[PDB]
Amino acid sequence: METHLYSDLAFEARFADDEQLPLHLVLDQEVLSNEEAETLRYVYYRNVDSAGRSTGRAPGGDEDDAPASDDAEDAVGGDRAFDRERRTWQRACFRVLPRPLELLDYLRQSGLTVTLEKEQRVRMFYAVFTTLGLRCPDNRLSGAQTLHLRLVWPDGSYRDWEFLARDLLREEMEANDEVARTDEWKGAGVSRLREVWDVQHRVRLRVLWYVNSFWRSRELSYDDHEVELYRALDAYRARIAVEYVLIRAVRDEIYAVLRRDGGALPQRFACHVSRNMSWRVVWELCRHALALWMDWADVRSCIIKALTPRLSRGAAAAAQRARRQRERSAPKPQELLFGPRNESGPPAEQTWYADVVRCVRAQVDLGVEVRAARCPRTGLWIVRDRRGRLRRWLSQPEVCVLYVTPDLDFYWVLPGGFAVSSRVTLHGLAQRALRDRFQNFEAVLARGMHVEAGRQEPETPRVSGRRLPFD
Amino acid sequence: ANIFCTFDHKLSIADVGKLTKLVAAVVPIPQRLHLIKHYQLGLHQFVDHTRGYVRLRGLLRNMTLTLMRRVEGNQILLHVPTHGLLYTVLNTGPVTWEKGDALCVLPPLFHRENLLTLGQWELVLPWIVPMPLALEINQRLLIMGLFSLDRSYEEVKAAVQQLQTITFRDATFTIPDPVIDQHLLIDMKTACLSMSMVANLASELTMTYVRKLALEDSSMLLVKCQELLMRLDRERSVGHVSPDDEIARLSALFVMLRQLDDLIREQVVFTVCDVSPDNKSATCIFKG
Amino acid sequence: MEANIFCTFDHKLSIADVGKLTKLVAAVVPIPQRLHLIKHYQLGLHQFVDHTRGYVRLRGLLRNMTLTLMRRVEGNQILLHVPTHGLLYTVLNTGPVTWEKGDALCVLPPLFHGPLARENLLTLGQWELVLPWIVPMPLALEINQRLLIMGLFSLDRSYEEVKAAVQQLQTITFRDATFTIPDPVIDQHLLIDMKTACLSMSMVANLASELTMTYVRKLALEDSSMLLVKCQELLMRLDARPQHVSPDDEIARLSALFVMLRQLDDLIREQVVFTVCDVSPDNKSATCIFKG
Amino acid sequence: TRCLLESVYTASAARAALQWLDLGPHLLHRRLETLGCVKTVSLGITSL
Amino acid sequence: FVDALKTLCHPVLHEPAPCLQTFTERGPPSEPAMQRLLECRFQQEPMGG
Amino acid sequence: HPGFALTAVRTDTFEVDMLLYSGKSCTSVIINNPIVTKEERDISTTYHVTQNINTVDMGLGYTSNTCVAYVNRVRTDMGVRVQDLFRVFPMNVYRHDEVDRWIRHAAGVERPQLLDTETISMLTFGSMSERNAAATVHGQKAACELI
Amino acid sequence: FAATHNPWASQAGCLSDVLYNTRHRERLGYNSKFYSPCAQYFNTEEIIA
Amino acid sequence: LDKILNVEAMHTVLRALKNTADAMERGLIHSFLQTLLRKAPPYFVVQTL
Amino acid sequence: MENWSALELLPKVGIPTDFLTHVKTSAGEEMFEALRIYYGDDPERYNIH
Repeated sequence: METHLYSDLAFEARFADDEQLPLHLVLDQEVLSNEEAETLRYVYYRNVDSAGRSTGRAPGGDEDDAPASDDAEDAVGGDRAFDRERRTWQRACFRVLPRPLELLDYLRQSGLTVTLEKEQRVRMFYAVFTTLGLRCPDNRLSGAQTLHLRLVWPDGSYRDWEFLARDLLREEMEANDEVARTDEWKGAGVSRLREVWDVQHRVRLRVLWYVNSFWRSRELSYDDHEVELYRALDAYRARIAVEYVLIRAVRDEIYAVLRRDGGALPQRFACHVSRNMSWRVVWELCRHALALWMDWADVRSCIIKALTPRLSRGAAAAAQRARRQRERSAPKPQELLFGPRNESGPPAEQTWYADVVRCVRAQVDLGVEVRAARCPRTGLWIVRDRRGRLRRWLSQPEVCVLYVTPDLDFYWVLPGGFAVSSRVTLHGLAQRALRDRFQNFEAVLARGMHVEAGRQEPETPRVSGRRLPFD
Repeated sequence: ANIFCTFDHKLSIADVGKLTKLVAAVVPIPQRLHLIKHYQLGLHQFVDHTRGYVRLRGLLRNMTLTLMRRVEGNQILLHVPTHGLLYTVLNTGPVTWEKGDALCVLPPLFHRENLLTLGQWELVLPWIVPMPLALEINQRLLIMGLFSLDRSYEEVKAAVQQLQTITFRDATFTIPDPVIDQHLLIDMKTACLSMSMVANLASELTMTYVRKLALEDSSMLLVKCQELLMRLDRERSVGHVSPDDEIARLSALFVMLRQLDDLIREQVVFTVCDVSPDNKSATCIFKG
Repeated sequence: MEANIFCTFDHKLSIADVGKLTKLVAAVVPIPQRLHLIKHYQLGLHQFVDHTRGYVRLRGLLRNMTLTLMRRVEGNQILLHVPTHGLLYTVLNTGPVTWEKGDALCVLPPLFHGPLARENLLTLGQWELVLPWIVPMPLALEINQRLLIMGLFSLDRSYEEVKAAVQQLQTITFRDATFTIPDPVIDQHLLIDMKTACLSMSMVANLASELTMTYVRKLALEDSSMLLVKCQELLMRLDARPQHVSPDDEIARLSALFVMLRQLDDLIREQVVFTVCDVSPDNKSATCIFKG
Repeated sequence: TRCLLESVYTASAARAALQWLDLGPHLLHRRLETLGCVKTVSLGITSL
Repeated sequence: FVDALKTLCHPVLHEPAPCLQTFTERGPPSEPAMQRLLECRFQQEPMGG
Repeated sequence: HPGFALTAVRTDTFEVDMLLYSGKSCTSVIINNPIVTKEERDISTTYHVTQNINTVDMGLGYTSNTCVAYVNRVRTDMGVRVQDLFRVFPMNVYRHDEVDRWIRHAAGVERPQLLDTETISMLTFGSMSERNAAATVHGQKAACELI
Repeated sequence: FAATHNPWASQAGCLSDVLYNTRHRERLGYNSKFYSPCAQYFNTEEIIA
Repeated sequence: LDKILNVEAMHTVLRALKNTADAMERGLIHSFLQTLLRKAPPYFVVQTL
Repeated sequence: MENWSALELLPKVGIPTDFLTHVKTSAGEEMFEALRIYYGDDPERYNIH
């Protein structure tokens, strides 16, 4: 309850500078699980307009509108593009109520008065109360605007939903001694409770409306044109298409390399092979596997998980250091004798991600981590299980694999270790599209974490529904 | 625990007779020695014409406080009391003590019958005053210091004349004005600017830190603090910053309030529970 | 009271143990519980030392402990003595901090000093005699202030923004020595301290007079000096006859403002435990008045 | 262990020994003759 | 001077690579008076117009 | 040439050996038998012994006289470095900030960088602001005062 | 009490510092056997020690 | 051993007494010499007179 | 680490001691390999164990 009140006052004190109106939300088991509710660290929200443009960026356009680079030296913009993305998200206050409750009884047991149009109870295993701001860029609010909600957890993992302002305001705008603001806020109470879905109808959350909000006083205008909603839908379409266009880029690359080579696949992975085998049925199984990979590829494909560490801020500088290191001049005798010893080069083992596609019972594994190293005798690759065990799927006739190396080289491997090899091309995606869709979250400091970086943080914060809360 | 004081100057019948009237009074000395010279006796060594009351109040804090307990000859014997034991002390300040008062030491403001002068040097002893009178004298001096830039107006002249006058049980006296020749002494000036600077820095920084801490736990106290800030800004409405500069503002706030610790705090030195009828002397329990 | 405390050792002490434990006579060692008989594990700070939890946690445990002065060691017994208020004792500074005469001394957990050796003492098994630092008040409230400012500044900042500022804040220079504050985590206790700071600052901003607010602007119109230049510069990037003249309003507001300022000061000021008046010219011991 | 040994042997003589080893084409054994085992040392800039 | 040539015309005096290396190792001064010395930007531009 | 001249004033210190002459019985020395006081402590006891000495000057005229016999070093450098007035008067500024900063940069004098407790104590009360040089081969800085 | 009388000899990494300081001489390929008069003044690390 | 420590304590008391007496004697010499210097005008003044 | 307490308890040979400079000067400027300086009376010599 107090988070809504404080956030209302906070958005009022900031309204002239920001023009963000305070939207009060409640989340339950329809949007997040109990562990995610108890261990939630941050909530972040983003405003994008009827043209797909975030309100943290330049109002007319950005240098991120140019296509990506494919260079590790550039890393799709480097630190500046990362900073332009981080500036686009804004942080929201939130409180978790981790034990089962019924919402209206909770509000009445607090100071509030509730006078809903129909007294329908809603019951919820846990509740997260948070306030997001949707930006009326003037005293005018459009229905084609969408708002993004981000929930983040201590390991840095995040979950994004997005819903457009028309869903939120479908009803609310379509109808449009001395006292303390706290007492009249409680006395005036709540009279609305509306259920809103995100655009893709994945998650439901409830919006809570108060009659004491400064929202009521402003008498600003709202509108939804058809063409604006059409353009907003097109921008949304471009948003969600970003991983699938990369998947199709890899698919077209595989077919293009296969046409270029003439179907001759050289061995790149170690596996003892026999001549006296029906290699043609292996080619047929390769066809079925390459169809099935397109059937089941997803956002959690190896290609997205390979590009994601490239978008991190350190990536460009580290790539330039590596470029300098590999092309360093051979040391003179003086340096070897008197000077410092040379930097150790890249470790013999690399970390990769793979998509393992088995045909016999159609199944595709996507976010698979493997360790790769070249065996000394022949420079082929040995792919090992991240517990150090040799991966056996090279020996199974009914499985093909697509690996993507950390430098965005991809292999597509058949039984026997004969592979198609090429590079993932990012040029079909604007730098902003990739960069905003897949940039990793970087944490701001909070309760229970070291001021110094790199420290082993102590017991992570939690709000417990199973235990009597400590103070 | 006796400290010997010797006079580098020719004593006389009237000097020793004047000094023997003080045979229980509180005399502060700069640091603990076994044999000191009379120059270190009293507050005279610290007096100058540029710093004044606040500087003395700071200096008097970390002197060692002592009771006079004999004059054997050309030498004076001083006894340094220990915490908790009961001692006989002379009242020579501007007021009278009742049973159970908490007594404070202030630099003196009035000064004839006491004054032992020899060779441009004279024995100057602090005021032993009950705690409420010390607090009120202090606040009155500070407010007179803040009125120091607008003495051009007749109402402020009257207000300073009202601040100068203090009445306390069966006594009445005027606190001297910290403004001499239209100008405020250096230490009172820096005390006043420290108070004003801490006020301004608080008013500038509080909103940002309220937001930052409310992002962690939005307790009701933070709600009321934010409401109070918004009200303050409405009152001001009648008419981004770098990390280095934020750290500079925070550090400046804290170093400015370190300047005030002498003024804001007030040590109790003696607790009085036995009084002579004369009100000339009382026996007190020592706090140190 | 329990004027004397017997500390019994379970490990048999070698010749070297008894020697080095004898040299430590008059050192200030804390006990958690104030009991007549204790075991050697309870002696010192080693029971609590834990570098994953922060410096503020160990500070909170230490400020609540009972402090004693070491006396003659005998066979497996160490004989700790509790000082009493107002009396005069000889105290030992195992810390690297310098003491000048007249200093007021506080107790704090040890800091990181350059050489990194730090002289581990009495490593019996895997217990160790971790003594606190007896620090004079200026350095004590300097470390408390810097620690609070790190907590207050670095909230909601990322590590990239934080890094250089907190590197600069961790190092303290005091009397030509250089120390570093070990583990400044954002604790629950530190957040309580920050909340008290915010409330006290709100009350300062609200209840300050107009005189207390506007003195600096008027002095800047009147006067010019380096001090005033610095004060103005602190206000710069955010940067008349009184309409009310009320000595009673001024007195009310000022007597309240001093209260809020004392609240804000207690976040920085520690409890004085010793006051020195005699320092050995080798700075290895002092004569002190015990305070509490 | 190799990092430990390299941290110990940080003089011109030892690094020169390693360079003289790796520089030629011969194998190690066509390049090394085994003397006995050692038991006495007197220390000096030229040691015995 | 012609006697000095055994020293003067040796390469080590004419290559500045160690001098520039140690000049970069130290970094620029942080002193406020030296800071005005670091303030200077050179930009290559096309010569057409 | 600016148009005015300087008279510089410098003080140099010398380490010296004195010669004192005195006449027989030129002064009387009355001394008492020493008294002792005891100062108790937990692990030590301190005894303070003091003796009164009072002297009478027995001659009429001066009965004793001192010579400055031998000098055996000069403590100061006898140099030509002038006294930094900005260190003597640390509070004065120019009323215009631009010219103040420009003047201080031209003369080569450091402005305080932050408003610490020690900066305020220096500005208001004074301190040993002029830090020791790293090396000193000529002993002490005999500053030259200009009129 | 001047900063220097030879800027090319008294600074870190100036010409004569890289020439005559033994730590810079061995990053160059110097022959150690030849005695150098400048070495005592320019081996600043020996001086510090 | 108790006898040895008793002798050691008597002897440190004796050394302290002798050292303090000798300190007072040297102090009397020092005080007298300082007294004379306050009353001892230079050569040029006394030869003038 | 030397056993200074035995040195204090054991009998000694009384010698005319000659340092060119002040004792505190030759101690403070590190003329001696091993030192122990203490002020007042140090009880360490009394606890025989």
